[PDB]
Amino acid sequence: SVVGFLSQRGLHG
Amino acid sequence: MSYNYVVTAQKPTAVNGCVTGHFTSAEDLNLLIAKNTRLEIYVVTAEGLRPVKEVGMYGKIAVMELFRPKGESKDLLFILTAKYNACILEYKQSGESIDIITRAHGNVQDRIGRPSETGIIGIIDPECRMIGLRLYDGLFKVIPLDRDNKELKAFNIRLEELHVIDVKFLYGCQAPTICFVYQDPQGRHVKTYEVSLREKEFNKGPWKQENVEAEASMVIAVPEPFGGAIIIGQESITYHNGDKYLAIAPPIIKQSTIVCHNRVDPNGSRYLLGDMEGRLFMLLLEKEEQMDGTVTLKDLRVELLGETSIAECLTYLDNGVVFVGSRLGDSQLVKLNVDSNEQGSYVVAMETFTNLGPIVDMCVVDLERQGQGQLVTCSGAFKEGSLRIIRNGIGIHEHASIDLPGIKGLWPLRSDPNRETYDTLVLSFVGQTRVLMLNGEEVEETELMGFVDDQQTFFCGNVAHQQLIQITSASVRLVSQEPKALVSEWKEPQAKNISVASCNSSQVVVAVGRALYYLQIHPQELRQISHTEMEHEVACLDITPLGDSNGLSPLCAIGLWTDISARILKLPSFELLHKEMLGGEIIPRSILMTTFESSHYLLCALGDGALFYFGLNIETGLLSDRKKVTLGTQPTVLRTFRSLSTTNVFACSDRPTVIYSSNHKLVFSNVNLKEVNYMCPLNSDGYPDSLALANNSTLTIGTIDEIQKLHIRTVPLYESPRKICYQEVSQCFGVLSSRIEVQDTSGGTTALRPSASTQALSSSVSSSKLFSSGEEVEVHNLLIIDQHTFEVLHAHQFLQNEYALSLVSCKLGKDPNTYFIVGTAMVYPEEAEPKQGRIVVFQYSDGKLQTVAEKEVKGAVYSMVEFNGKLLASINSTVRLYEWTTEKDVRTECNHYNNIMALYLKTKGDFILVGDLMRSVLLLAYKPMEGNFEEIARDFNPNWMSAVEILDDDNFLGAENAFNLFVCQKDSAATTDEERQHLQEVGLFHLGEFVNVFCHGSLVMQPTQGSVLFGTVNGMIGLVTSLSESWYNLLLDMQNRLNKVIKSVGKIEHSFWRSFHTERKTEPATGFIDGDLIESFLDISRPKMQEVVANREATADDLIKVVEELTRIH
Repeated sequence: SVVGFLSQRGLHG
Repeated sequence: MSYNYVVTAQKPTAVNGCVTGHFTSAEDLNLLIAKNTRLEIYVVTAEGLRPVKEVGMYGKIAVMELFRPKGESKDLLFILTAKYNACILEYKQSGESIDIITRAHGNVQDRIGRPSETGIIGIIDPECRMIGLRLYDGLFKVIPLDRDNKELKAFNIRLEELHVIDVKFLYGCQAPTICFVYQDPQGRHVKTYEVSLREKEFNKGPWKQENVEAEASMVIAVPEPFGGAIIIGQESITYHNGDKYLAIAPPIIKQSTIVCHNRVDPNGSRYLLGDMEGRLFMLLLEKEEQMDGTVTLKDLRVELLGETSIAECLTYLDNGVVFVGSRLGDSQLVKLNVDSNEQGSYVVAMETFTNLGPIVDMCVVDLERQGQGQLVTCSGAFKEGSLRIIRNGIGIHEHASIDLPGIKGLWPLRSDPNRETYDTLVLSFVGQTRVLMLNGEEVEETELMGFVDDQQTFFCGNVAHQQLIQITSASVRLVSQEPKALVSEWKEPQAKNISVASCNSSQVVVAVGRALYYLQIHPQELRQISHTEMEHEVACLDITPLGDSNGLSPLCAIGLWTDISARILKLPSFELLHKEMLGGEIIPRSILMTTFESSHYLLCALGDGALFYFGLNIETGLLSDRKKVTLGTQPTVLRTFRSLSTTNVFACSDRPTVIYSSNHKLVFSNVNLKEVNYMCPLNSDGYPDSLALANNSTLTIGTIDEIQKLHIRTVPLYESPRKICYQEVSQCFGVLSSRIEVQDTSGGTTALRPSASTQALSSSVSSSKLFSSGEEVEVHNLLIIDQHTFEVLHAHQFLQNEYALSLVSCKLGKDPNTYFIVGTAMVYPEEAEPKQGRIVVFQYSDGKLQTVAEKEVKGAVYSMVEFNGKLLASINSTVRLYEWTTEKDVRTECNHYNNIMALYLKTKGDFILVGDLMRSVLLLAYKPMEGNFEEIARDFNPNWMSAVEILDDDNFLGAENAFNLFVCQKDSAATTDEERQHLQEVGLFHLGEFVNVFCHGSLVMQPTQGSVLFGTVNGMIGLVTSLSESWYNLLLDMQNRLNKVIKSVGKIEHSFWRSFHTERKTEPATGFIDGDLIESFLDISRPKMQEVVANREATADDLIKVVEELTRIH
């Protein structure tokens, strides 16, 4: 999901 | 012809890595903290962390190890950047100068190689023969270590295993032996090689390839007296070495993944373990013996210890203390104790370092509606989550306000020998003197015996021996607590006025011009001592018995007039030591001597606004450091105030300023006031720990905030904030939020801790029915935050499986209401991409959250700006422009479709829009035509954007996937049917940071145009301004001159650093300037500075001005 990646490619880990 | 300027405003605060060892001395314990491009070096102590050196680098630190080969006095530092700059540093203190030296360096990237899985890994063989590296799949670079190899020449070996998870060198190995876990089809396996460098291949590693678990991910390599390898999966942890295979499956850990580890005991019986959750483990290795035979291992276990911040980096130090590096939230210093406090937590926090975490979104706000902006940021993730308020300068809180158009001085005054408190404020005035008795907190002006009223007071300090002192123009008078009259009075033998005053709580030094007397406040009388005249007129004087001096004061200093100078002198003798012949035709208004903790200080203000401070010696008395300052445009007056434990020096100028303390240095921060003339500490019963401060007209009093150029306020969310608006008419913030939760035995979802959204004052939940048809999930809320108290006023919980992804606060259509709109989405792991979601309109009333209007949409609302009274909103791939009916509903007007996936949108007030996911960014007008969208232009590269902004009608900022910044404008070209449909990348730049947010704003004020701020995964807050071609060039040139002069740490090329860069393109930076670098200019010695010029005109110290007149841009 573009989500799972995309809201995490904030955290950055 | 694009020209911009970037500066750091806050260095990154996330801690990407951190190592311990002896890098300063063979005896000295150091903690190295790696941020992104900042290297922090502390010495651990009884207390904690003695900061010692802070270097930046021209790279993103990816690898960081300490190590020591044979015939080496102390540890050396290996550092590998993310653009593959290897280098080896050494700690070099030339007595007082500190330096980090580059022992070797070279760039180790390869033309081949697609960068692997788990990204870069560097490792070092214990015997220090070499450095092993994984950068690409299939290869394994090796940098052999020799006295030379000063250019870190390395060779790759080939690696059968195309997918390695983690790797370390093993201990107790004859030949350099690696050990690694890798995944192929089946599952994961653990393999070993030797590494012979002679023939450069591998050979066979000590033991058979075994299996490991599906999610084995960490590899620990146990030191000598045990050897072997520790392997960490989920729910399970194992040990391997030759034939030996020890394993455990403690349900305790199944709950979360281990993520970081750290040896405690050199021998390695104990190890720390970090957790996605914040949990801290002890991993124990139970030894076991036999006589003439070494030590096996019988078992191993896990013992929960408690809870840290979420740890990336984790490092045992001195006794039971542990540094805990966190990127998701605040890094902290932590004590492990033998016993568990309340709740069974063998863990106690000692210190706590502010990490602006991931800055996921942010915005500006003048809270106290002034003229400066504060900044408010969503930060952290999960429990570390939170909001942080950020304010430039040091502010003060005003109690009384007496407008006195004159006040030409002021000193304290108690009227009772007991209390530490004062009750009068005597104040030099427009050729007069008034007094101010207080009922405590109340204003009143009367009289005191032996203190002239028509004579202008020059001083008032608190002289011991039960007496009160008034130096006036004419006489240096004397009064008592006992007698309280004309106790004494010194008059100049000639009828000549006092020029400069200087009373100490025991001594007295006046000046009559070039004339210098000296008197003493001995029991109830003024006895005289020395006389000495000087070359020229006495400009200013100060005396304060420094450290080892009860009342009576050692040597001194004095500003003169015509020659323009300051000079070092003793006491009743008046003997000149050293002196500085400063320039100009303007004199020193102010000279000061001081102390802080570990030093004695001399400072000197001039009439222009600039300062020079230098370092004194209560013993020797010589020069120090020559580095003029900026400060006000008006004569600065220096006085000392009461604060914490290390009391400080306040600078009165038009630009009021404090002088605090850095590492052992001195902070130089703004104070948030209009203008300050004179100022002093205070304590009265009615105005305690206060400071007094006058201006053109007004006396004020109050306390003082933190220190730093930035003060930072924080509101723990306990969950993971996502977006943030400011509905000002409601005096509050709206915030998108998210907590995790787990499946139940009942099926439904619990939670795992109280959150900002569960502890909410009131609360709602979506009723809406637009849809029909262990285990973790997110639960999302809008939140309403009082802008004054920062309380979760209200909470709206969204649907089961809805993410709220966008948030705005605006007025719409004709409608006079200010709403809170929220784009959402129905997310599921089986869907690669959501096809359901909704826009929702909300209002905040008295304390009420009205669900005004929903609006189902066939995708995920990725973002949405208020347009021109209408509502613009990216839906999944479509870009749509909604209208508000007078019937209060959201209905379409038009939509653009030519998007791979619209993620970001912004608006050039007029009818101009912009943005995309994996393309670069487009440009769109709306048309008062048939009310249509027209796609003006785009940019054909392919940048996975993260953040977008508009600087002006032509200028488009972009941040993206690969820590690059870039700018676009549109072509000024004939044939406007292609040369127009395309817009060129006129600025490129590598920031080295991942940007989540741009916004217009600024932190300062009540050369450069515009001001956009940005926020990064790493804690960094930078700023982008626009420039004039000329200013560009003045600065471009000056970048190049400057680079030649500065020795870069890992001998890395600044321009290599800043070079736009992807996994398929590397251009040098055009049209960008880091002040970051330009600011370096100021840290340079005048020698190295003159150099920067051999050449409208060209000076030598002209630029030193320009460069200050820049810093002050944030």
